[PDB]
Amino acid sequence: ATDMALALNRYLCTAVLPLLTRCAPLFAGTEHHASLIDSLLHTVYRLS
Repeated sequence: ATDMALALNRYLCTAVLPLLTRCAPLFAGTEHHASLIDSLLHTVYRLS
């Protein structure tokens, strides 16, 4: 309920997620940071 959380969500969904959607094809090979990309997916699904 904090407006800090609201502003953070606004920033993420305005800048970061569109940026990662436009740079999605570069996500082809991540076998060397598989743990990192798994953490990304887990955090994104938690936000969802």
